[PDB]
Amino acid sequence: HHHFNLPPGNYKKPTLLYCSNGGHFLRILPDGTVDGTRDRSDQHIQLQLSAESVGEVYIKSTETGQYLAMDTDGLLYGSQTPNEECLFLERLEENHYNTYISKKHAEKNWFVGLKKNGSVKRGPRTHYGQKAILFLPLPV
Repeated sequence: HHHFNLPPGNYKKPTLLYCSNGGHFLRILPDGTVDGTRDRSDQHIQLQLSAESVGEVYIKSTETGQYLAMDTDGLLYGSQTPNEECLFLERLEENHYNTYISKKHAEKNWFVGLKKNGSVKRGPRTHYGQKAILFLPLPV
């Protein structure tokens, strides 16, 4: 379904996920809402990735324990428990950035993405070529 160029990083430590599009860090709020913020001091932008299989990851909130997940209509939400909607295909893009494709909706190329105004971009609205889908992992 998709290429297998993988980013060089590892999951030994937590990370921030910075989106170059509008310059926002991906954030999972306590109530389950997902968006982005420019505030680097926010306690809900610290994430921990873990590999379930090579190239497949969970992305979780270190502050709340919630898992990033994409639902059946393509909206991101914070899940309390790991489910099929929480697995993402982590891949290199433009020889530099990390992208995250919904495993469950991989055939439709639904990505994790932030718009320029900081709101999450719905799965079917994302696609290869956009800046909304490009992330750079940064240290906490």
